[PDB]
Amino acid sequence: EYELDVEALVVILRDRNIPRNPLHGEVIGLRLTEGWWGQIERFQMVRLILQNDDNEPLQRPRYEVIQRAVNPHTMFMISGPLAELQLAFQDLDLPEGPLRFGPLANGHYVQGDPYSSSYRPVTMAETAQMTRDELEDVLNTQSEIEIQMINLLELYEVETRALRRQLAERS
Amino acid sequence: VEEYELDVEALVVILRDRNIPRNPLHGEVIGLRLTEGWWGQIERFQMVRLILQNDDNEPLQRPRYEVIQRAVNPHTMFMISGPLAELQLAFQDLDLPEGPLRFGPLANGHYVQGDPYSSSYRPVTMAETAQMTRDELEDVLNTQSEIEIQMINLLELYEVETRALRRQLAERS
Amino acid sequence: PPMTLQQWIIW
Amino acid sequence: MAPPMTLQQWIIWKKMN
Repeated sequence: EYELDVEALVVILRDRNIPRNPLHGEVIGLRLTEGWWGQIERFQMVRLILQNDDNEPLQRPRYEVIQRAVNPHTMFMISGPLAELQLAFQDLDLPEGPLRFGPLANGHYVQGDPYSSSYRPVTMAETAQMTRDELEDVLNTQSEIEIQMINLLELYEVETRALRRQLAERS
Repeated sequence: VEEYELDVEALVVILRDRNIPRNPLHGEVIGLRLTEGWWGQIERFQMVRLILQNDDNEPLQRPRYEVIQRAVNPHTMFMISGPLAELQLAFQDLDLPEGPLRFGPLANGHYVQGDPYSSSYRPVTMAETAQMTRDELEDVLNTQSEIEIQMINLLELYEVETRALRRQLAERS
Repeated sequence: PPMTLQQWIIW
Repeated sequence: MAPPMTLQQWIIWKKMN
């Protein structure tokens, strides 16, 4: 659980023209377009905490980190650079392991999907911050992603061969 | 120094079965292509040096081989292909090398379109990762990430290739 | 009673 | 020192003793 600046979050929402009004205990997905790790999209799932357990307002609001993969299609999503989102979400950083891949934390690479097109692997800056279990989970996920990528490259090579053939005989 | 036992007679059987006419020397480096093993039915690479005789060149009663931490280059080296269980008869207790070295031609992460060994390349399995240390994992991940960059570039190139090809096919109907 | 961001800000 | 050995040379040697 870390500090949450409500005022800055409101500004962040309005700048994106989002008419949404998030609640207390609201689960929000974040698409970090860039950060210290370079300029490649990463994900993090947070929860807003405005009050206590008895619903009395906290004069110092918080947000907690939920350890789950962000699903951009079924979840409320804010996108933007880390620096900008840190104005609201204080000390915000990448989540543990493959979770940082978001919709690809489970290693599901889909042809035609923009989130699969935007996916980039871990940098050596990221790995220096990871534990062994963390590093294994990332490597397992990247392996699954690669398997899909290799199958997709064979399919491409087969279709390209077939289309050049069809073009040759119809030209 | 990592040294294990070598069955010379088994190695002769293996070379002859693969129609390799020449016999390797003491201190010669052998590049091995492991076509399958415990990891899976995916191809892996290991490098070995033969030890047939001692320091005075007196023949060893029990010959050995040593594992060399270097990536195999199948283009320039003496090569033996086969399943692990067949090569374990000659090279006793043969296993995978440390880190990305197992990828052989792609231990350096140099992925190329049209390269046979790039096409044969497969990433590590869950059995492999369970056995690795932190440094191994970080090394493998570094290499596989560079291979991914290359693969992503080829995917976007194939998407443009396919698209422009379908366009020229459509205008000709 | 769950609050919104505006419901907290006017407080 | 003797020269480096081939595989067969070793096998032939082992067949001696």
